[PDB]
Amino acid sequence: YHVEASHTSRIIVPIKKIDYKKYNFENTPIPRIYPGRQFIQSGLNEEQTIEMRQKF
Amino acid sequence: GYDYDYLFKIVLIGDSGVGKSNLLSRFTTDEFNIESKSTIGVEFATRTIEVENKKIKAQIWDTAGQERYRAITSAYYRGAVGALIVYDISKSSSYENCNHWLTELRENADDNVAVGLIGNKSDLAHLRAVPTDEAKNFAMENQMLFTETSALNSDNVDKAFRELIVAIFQMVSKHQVDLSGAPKGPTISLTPA
Repeated sequence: YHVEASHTSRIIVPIKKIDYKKYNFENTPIPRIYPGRQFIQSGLNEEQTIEMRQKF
Repeated sequence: GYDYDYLFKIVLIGDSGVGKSNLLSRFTTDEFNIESKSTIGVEFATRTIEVENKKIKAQIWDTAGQERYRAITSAYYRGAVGALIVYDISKSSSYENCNHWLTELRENADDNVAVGLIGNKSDLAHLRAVPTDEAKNFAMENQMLFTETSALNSDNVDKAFRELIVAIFQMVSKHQVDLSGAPKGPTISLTPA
C-alpha cells in the first residue's frame, strides 16, 4: 500500500477469532514485569477486574 | 511501691476502630479499673522499666474522642512527654488522619515531645492498603520512629515502646552525681566567757 504524505490509508487485515475454550483468560492475572515489589491492592471487585483482565 | 524515680506521661492516640484496645494489651498490665474508655475519655495503663540503673514508670493514656470529648481530649494532652500515633494498614483513611493527629499533638501536647508511629494488623496482608515505603517516608519528615505490629508478629511493639522510653529519658533527664572519717571523742568547751 503506497501511502503518500499526510494521507491516512485504511488497511484491512483479517483475523481468526480467539476461542475461550482453550485460552482461559478469565483466571490469568496480569503479569508483574518487575516482580519482588510490595503488594498493594488497586481495589476492584470481581465484576470489574474480570472485565479489565479480559480487555488486557 | 513508690520506688520509680521518674513518671512519664504517654498518650496512645489514633483513629477510632484502628484497634488500640487490643494493641496496648501486650505492652501493658491488665488489672485494676479496666474499661472506663467512654466514662471520661481515657483508659489507663502502667509499665515499669529500668534505664541507666534508674527505675522509670510510664503511664499510658489511650484517649479517644467520639463526639462529646472536644475540649476534654485537648486538655488530656496537658503534659504528655510521649505519644504513640497508631494507624491500621487496611484503609488509607486511618493513615490520612495521622497528620491531623500529629498537628494536634505538636500544637497542644508538651513542647519538643517525642512521638512514634505504629502500623497495626500487619498480619492481614490480604487487604494491605498502605505501603511501608510511604510510612517510612512520612516518618522521616517529622523525625518519628516507625514500625509495624501484629498478633503473630508480637514482641516488636514492646521493643519499640522501650526504645521510645529510652529516647525520652535521654532528653528530659537532668544529669546528677551519685551523692552518698568523722571525728570521735569527748569534746571540751571553748566558747569565750
